[PDB]
Amino acid sequence: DIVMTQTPLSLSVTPGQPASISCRSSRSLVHSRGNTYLHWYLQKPGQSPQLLIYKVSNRFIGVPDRFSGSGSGTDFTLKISRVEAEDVGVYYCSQSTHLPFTFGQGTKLEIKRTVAAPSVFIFPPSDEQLKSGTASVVCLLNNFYPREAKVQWKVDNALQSGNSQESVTEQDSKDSTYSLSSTLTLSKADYEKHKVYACEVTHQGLSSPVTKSFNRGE
Amino acid sequence: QVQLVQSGAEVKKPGSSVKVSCKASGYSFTDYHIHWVRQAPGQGLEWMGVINPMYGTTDYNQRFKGRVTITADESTSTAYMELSSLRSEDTAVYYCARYDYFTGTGVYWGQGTLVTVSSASTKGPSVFPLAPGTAALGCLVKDYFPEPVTVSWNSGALTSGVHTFPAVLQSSGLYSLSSVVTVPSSSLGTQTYICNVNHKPSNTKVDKKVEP
Repeated sequence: DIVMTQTPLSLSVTPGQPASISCRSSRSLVHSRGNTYLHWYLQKPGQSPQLLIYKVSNRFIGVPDRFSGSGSGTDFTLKISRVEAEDVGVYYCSQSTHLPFTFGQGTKLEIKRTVAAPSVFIFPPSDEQLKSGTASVVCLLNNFYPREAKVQWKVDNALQSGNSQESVTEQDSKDSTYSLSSTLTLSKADYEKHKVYACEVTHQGLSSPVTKSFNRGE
Repeated sequence: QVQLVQSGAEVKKPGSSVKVSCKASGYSFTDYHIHWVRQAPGQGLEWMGVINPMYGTTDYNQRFKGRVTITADESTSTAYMELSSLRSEDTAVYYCARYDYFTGTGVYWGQGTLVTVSSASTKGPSVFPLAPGTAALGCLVKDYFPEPVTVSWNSGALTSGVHTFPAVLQSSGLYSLSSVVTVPSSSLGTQTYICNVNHKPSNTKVDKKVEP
């Protein structure tokens, strides 16, 4: 089966700058005269793959001139001139010359925007959830760049460990930032033993760590 | 418009068989070939096979060793993919794609179907509000199995500033996720901020009001 070697596997790009992804096949993708079945797809997070380029250099409906494909035989290249926020996603190269049809491992395109400090929000557990015998305290870090950030849970000024889980969204297609959530889970009993629940956020975009807190009962 | 709509996500016991459907519309069904391509979580695209609905003729990826069966029904304009003897390695999003000879490739794709190969029972999620110039509010969607859960804001209307976080697997073996929405303070009293949660494998549909 034809191995499709894509390079680089990841790439960080400044808005307005060009990008280039290369595909190399184990065997020739020439089918017949004027026919090379090598295509490029962009897959934006949680979406289906969308065709950008087919048959080496043909642009699909609505695909701008910024996206151009080239190559021949076993070596091909996708090029984006003037990389935009909307170009974030995973790029795949496809061959449909020989069965089984094969794809490249993919190339993650990340935008390198300006430093953006997170907007911090803390949420106490709902009375409805507390009735179940568990308490989830949520700390939200909204629209920040870069991805790197440290979230510390403090309960009555005591530093927590091993009782929280984080989740981070993929890069946003419009502002090129990330969002992160941290969930502190405690039993209803343990939750009721304390007054102040605080979330401490360390990030490149903040001069000094930012803390958001609440007093349980209010 | 050309549309491929696939069947809902589902958990299937290891060793069992799953059948995924793909409903094609906006073109003449027998004129185009339908392919099946799968994507294991965080992994790449793997081609499984093809059917020519004009003749019912097939071609499959050898690596599957007869586990794949692709069929089509012209009366309903529906292609199906059956994968037998389900391995934990078959946990993937299954896609159907319409191929044509002008591009030589898959142009129109279905939304995908996540098939989870596990022994664990289906669990519906509990939904809790994350109650609050610029303000933030959300929905905690906890203890469900399998993936996925979809979340919409204000009965499917709002999408701007809506971050639905990837789910996290808990120590309990149950998933949890949150959906947040960065709205203004003034609007908190005006619009009733509805969080619409849907977990298709358990037919749960929850609309929890987020009020301060």
